[PDB]
Amino acid sequence: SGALDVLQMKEEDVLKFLAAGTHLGGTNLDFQMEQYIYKRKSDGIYIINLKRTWEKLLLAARAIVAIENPADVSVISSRNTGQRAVLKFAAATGATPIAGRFTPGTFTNQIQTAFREPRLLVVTDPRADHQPLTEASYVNLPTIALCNTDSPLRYVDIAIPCNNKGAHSVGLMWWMLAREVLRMRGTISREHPWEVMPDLYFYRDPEEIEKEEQAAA
Amino acid sequence: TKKRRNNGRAKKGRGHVQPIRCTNCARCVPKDKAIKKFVIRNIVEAAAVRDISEASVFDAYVLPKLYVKLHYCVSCAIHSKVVRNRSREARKDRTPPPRFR
Amino acid sequence: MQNDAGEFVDLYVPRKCSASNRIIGAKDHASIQMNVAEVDKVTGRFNGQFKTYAICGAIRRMGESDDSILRLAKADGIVSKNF
Amino acid sequence: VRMNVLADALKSINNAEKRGKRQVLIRPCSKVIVRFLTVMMKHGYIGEFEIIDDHRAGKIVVNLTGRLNKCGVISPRFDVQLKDLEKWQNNLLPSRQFGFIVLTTSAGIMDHEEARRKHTGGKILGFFF
Amino acid sequence: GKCRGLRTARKLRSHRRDQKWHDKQYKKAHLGTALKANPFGGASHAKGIVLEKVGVEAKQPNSAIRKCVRV
Amino acid sequence: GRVRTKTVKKAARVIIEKYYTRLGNDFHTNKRVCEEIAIIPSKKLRNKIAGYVTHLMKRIQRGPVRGISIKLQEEERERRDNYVPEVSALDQEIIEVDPDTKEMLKLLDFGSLSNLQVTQPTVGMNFKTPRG
Amino acid sequence: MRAKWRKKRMRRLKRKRRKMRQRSK
Amino acid sequence: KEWLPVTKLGRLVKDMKIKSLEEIYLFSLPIKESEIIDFFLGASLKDEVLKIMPVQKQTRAGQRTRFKAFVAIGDYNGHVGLGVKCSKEVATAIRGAIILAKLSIVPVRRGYWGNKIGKPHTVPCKVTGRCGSVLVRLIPAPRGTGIVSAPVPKKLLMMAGIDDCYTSARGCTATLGNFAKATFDAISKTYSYLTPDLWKETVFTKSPYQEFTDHLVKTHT
RNA sequence: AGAUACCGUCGUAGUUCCGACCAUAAACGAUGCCGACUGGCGAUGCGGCGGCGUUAUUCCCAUGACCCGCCGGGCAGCUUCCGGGAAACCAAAGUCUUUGGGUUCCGGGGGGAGUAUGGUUGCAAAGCUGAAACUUAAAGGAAUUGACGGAAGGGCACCACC
Repeated sequence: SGALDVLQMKEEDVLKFLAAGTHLGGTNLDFQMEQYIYKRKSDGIYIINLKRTWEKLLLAARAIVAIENPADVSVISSRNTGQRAVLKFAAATGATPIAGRFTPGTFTNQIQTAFREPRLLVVTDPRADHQPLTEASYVNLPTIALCNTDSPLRYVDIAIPCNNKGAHSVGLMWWMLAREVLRMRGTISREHPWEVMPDLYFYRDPEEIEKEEQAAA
Repeated sequence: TKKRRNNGRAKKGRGHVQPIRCTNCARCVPKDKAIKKFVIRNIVEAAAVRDISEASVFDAYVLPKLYVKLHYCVSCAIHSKVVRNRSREARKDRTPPPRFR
Repeated sequence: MQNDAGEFVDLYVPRKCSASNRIIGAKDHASIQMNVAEVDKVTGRFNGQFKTYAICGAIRRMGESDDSILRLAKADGIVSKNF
Repeated sequence: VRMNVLADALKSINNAEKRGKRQVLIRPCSKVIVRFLTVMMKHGYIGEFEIIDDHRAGKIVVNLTGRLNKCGVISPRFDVQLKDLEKWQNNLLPSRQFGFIVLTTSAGIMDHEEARRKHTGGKILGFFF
Repeated sequence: GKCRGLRTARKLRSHRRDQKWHDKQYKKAHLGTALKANPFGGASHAKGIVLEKVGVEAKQPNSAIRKCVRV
Repeated sequence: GRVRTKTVKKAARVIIEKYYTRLGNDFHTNKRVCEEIAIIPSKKLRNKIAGYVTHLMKRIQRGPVRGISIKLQEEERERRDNYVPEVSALDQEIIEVDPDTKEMLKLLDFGSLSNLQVTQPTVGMNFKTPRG
Repeated sequence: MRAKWRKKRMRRLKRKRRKMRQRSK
Repeated sequence: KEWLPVTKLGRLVKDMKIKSLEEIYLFSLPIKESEIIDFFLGASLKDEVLKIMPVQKQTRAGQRTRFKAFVAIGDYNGHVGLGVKCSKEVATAIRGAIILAKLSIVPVRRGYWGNKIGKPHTVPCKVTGRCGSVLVRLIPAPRGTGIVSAPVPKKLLMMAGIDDCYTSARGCTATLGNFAKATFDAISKTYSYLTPDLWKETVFTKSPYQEFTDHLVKTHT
């Protein structure tokens, strides 16, 4: 990630970041998130510096591939925007996904049948998934989170400055990490791109679910 | 045991505010303590508002409203059921009740 | 710990937070042992060893666990000094 | 007002250590302060510090390590004999292994063990461990 | 202590000399009122003449007639 | 007060998630399936349970119900879970970029590209909601 | 017994004592 | 009879993969199965009931009493724990508190008073703990001095391996619940107090959960 | 039941002003003052600095009125595992057995008692100063679970009513 020209963000990625709108952050700002913002434009919207978003994106990918067994890395999402992105992240890497309704006590209660003991927990949103982050304190559990300019950084052990509001954006970095986590360990060649399309991770509105059907019928 | 942080009144930097009289009783309550209620009502609600309309020589005549500012004491505001006791953590919330009708 | 004879006498030596240099206690269940993987530059694959760190539960609970990890990555050259 | 200047300096760098700051700024710089910081620096309890000497009472920026438990100041500056110096470090220092009582003597400002070697006491300034 | 001046000895000492009187045990030991009111007068024992045998009642649910003498 | 207890509701969901094809919609036939696919000790429970599975059918053809696993409609979900359009929602040459963003890109080496169209900054700071 | 009426009752008694004592001077 | 593990940490200690209990402390891993401790320290480790406290709650029909058991536990060398359990039956509370006491044993750092000859006898520093209002202090003492303290924390200190120590208690020490918790908090701070000895940079050993990551997919879930 | 009370009708002193006294209030933030340090966040008042645009004089610059920020201190608020606290709670009630920035006042179980007495101030009412004998094993603080409420909100019963 550090001055190694193989791992610098290439031109096709930035066109994905601009089209998906990941550089556009929230209206207000967290005092912890001033490290990753370029400047607050007029109309009161901050700009997340993508170059500093790319460096954290790789840094997060270093931690995952460092974990030997790809199963014991929980990937969670409670907001409707992230479930579809995290089941195909955990299917592409080999992680165990958690889609919605994180029942409190899946990390600290043994008698539970849903008792999981992961080594690393990556989250879509610190606010929406505030519960599992707390359980990440009762057990020694490093944490990753697709943070926004407003998201708090309590118990977050490494953050990815992103826009976790738009569906087109959330699925993108679940598609972004998917490439790098499979590019560190030999799965994909970095020369020709990934065959998996970033639209696959996007969250589909039930409205657009049945609005494209007659476009196919 | 201190119940409210603001002592149940809006006085923060004054030391003394002028009192007002309650509307039901004549109780002297500090102006920032009294439960104030500002009511905007027509002089006629539903039974009269119709048959007054055609009885008016001026047709399409907007009926005037009645502007009254009520000042209740804590005892009267409670007995009149304008405010009611809340749980310890529901006390802290100070947004007015929802307004839809 | 030593004695005058020159003997290590404690039963175990505790860890120390890689950011605040505070001893991570035996019951600090909010501490982490994160492992950052390095990458050979030319081919860009996973080499095999790590760049392990250790964060105490306190700064995590405070909010500088991600900023500390970032500064440690810069000190070891994992994150580009340009950043 | 600001009566004791060494007290404001120590309490600030003691507060900033509990919070975990990397380097702290202290507003007034006095001759006794820089002489006090060197006694702590020569034992490894603090890092490299710097004096921003303007045309007024200068400011000091002290690089902090994680090695300082507490650096208190004893006020007022009591007189210490060599007979009662053991009784001070008996109820002021954590243990007999580490910790130092900084006290000024006619020979200068040094810890309590150097005051044992030079065999002269003096007024007590503070303590750090 | 509140004032930690280097030469506030007469201020500290006069304070304790003053505040000591608010200690109930100390105030009775350093005033004649407790010693004059004592029928013994600081003596551990005393001889007297019994002049009648009176029975004293008990107070709380512990009920009985305690046998005493008026010396 | 005809409210079904859990032991009626619990057993009524289990057969539907296991015999969704054999049971039907009218009360009487899927009443007859229940004594064969579940040993019920009483006759009223046989009708109580059968009475609820009939009610759950006209909830199933109207859409999915939350707690159930019907091997037909979660595959309706799965085929909607891997749909991929012919073109990307990223493949735009019409990416409206604002005048203040590209200097951040100009602050990078990806400063001047081809398919980026600059917009105009809407003048007049107006983004906060009115207080109170 | 309010602490205010004991202060009023004791002021009425303390005032009555000032008179019974004054008529002897 | 025999034990089957539930926690992935408990899997390894039944496979003799984990050498001792200290490498669990070194990574601050939460032990959540009591049979991990009796595997390492299960013979020389002794128990001690401190006091049976009959708390009560009021109901519309009399008082509902349930007994509270304070158990101090630990071998008389380096380790000590303290469990408290409240059950309706006294026998059930004592048996239950022993289980919690083992899940909370912590290593005590024993030090020297002045001359570092022989084996450590006393506390390394002036450490103090506090629970509620009780504030108990621990002062290093010379050899052959004994534990100078009240009978209540004396047992916790004798079960910790410390043989010489001065103490000073402030607050309502009549509440054994806080007066026993307080000393346990002080004893727990011996390995959290930074000493100029513990200044060398930590060479990080690889976690036992990672160093045995292949043994966790080979035989079980 | 009685009401020398609550309720109602009158109504004196007073309530108002001027000039002298009085010096007490739950005179309360029940929280001495001065100084330093230790998280954010959105507002707000005054002054200053900067900045697109909008609107007023109109004839623009400059001034107003908005709009976006920054600085100082001011009343506050929200938030939090700063830390503290018996807890309620507190960015101070924190930096306290790791105990010492400076300095005033002031407390030592409950009563007796802010009483007696002496002194002093005042026209008086009273204020300030201020004991003891004797009595007593508790008084008290915060919080919990119950019971209770001529407290509130939902619901129920012909051993309740309609």
